[PDB]
Amino acid sequence: RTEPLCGASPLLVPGDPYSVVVLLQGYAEPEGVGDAVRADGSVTLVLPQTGAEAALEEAARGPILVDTGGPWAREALLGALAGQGVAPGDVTLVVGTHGHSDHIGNLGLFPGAALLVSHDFCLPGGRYLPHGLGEGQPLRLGPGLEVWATPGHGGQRDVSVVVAGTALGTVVVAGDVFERDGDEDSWQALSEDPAAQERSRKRVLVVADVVVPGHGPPFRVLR
Amino acid sequence: RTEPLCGASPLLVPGDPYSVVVLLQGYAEPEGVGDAVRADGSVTLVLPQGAEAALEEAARGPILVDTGGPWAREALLGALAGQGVAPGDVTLVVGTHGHSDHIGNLGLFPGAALLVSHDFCLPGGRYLPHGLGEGQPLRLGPGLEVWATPGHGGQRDVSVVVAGTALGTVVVAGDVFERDGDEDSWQALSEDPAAQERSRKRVLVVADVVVPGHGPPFRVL
Ligand SMILES: [Fe+3]
Ligand SMILES: [Fe+3]
Ligand SMILES: [Fe+3]
Ligand SMILES: [Fe+3]
Repeated sequence: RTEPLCGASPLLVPGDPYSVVVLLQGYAEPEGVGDAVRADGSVTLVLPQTGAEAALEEAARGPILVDTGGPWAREALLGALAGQGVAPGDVTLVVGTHGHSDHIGNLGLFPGAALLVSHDFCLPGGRYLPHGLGEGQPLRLGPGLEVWATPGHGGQRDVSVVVAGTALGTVVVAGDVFERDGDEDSWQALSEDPAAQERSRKRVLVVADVVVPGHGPPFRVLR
Repeated sequence: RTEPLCGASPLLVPGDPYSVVVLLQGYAEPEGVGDAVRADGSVTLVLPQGAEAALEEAARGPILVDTGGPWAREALLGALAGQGVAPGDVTLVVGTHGHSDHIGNLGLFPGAALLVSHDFCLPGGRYLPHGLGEGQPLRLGPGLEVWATPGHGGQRDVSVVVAGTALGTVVVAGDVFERDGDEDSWQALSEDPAAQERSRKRVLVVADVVVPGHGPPFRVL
């Protein structure tokens, strides 16, 4: 069973060593007539408490942003960050779950951050460092903090961020692996590779107590 | 065969009704030791002299094809200004695929329509559906088309084809071509080598000039 996670906005999930704050909740709204959709992706902040393998671990010692929204969301992102006491210049790592325009629209706000966009990792300045991310080999960012390969939606190189040890248990920031709570009958049409995405969805639901989907509010996973 | 395209920088290909200017030439440089690579994507400006209608309207002003990584912001702004273009003047941004060194500065152009891979949205994030496919290009204008060129980034990569320039047909190919002479290097970087080879052949049939993702433009002879 799953229930949308209600509570004070922005949704803050305290934890140790990492807290998670959903800065902007995603949406995807159809229109009264025609087939257009107004949408934007969720943006999540992972906050540490108060070759490529080592660089990732170092870049994760500061604020980590998971997705950035579309370009139109720039002022709202800046405001949300400020609300958490974080200047754009303070962000040390940006993770882009996949390369769609409503998820990676504001990378340029963070020229001082390391960037992990899908499976490509670079230091600030565009020095790309190879690594071995795969479905059987997650990337360790820190204690109880990992990047998973969760292919399917955007293609074979989508990633998710898994945050263990919060007050609500394990939070998975899943990109569009999940569209929203109750997307059981809608996600397949949006998917590049439904078979892969199904494997990824099942994998996430084994570990997650909370899922932050790409286009809706976070939800709890019950057992 | 192919040959590097020589001339004055920035590389300007005049034409009618569209001119093409390579604002920033991409590169991907290995290091003296270890396996790291410093890279950035080519950025091209196409200048005029439901979704189908929106696309034609958005292509009536300056069109940017890719944007470079986030570290390239000031260089991109400078190059645009050198062409008399303010960022606010750009009416359409085309992202060939979603890698960080191609779509790193989308946020500079909030007033532009965006076509990143197969997703088209008006400014503000209103996404409009369309029928782009390998057998169904999107028409932007006279002799200006977006092609579906899958392979490198995945199944939804796109390329911009500009007919009628002084040098003939210019294809802005994203990473469909890494660089002139990439014959034995592109495969390792490809998410679907079968699709990418299909796309490379398609492009080479029509192109007189290719702007690849990580090198200078080259002529096709
Ligand atoms: Fe999305
Ligand atoms: Fe998506
Ligand atoms: Fe590239
Ligand atoms: Fe690429």
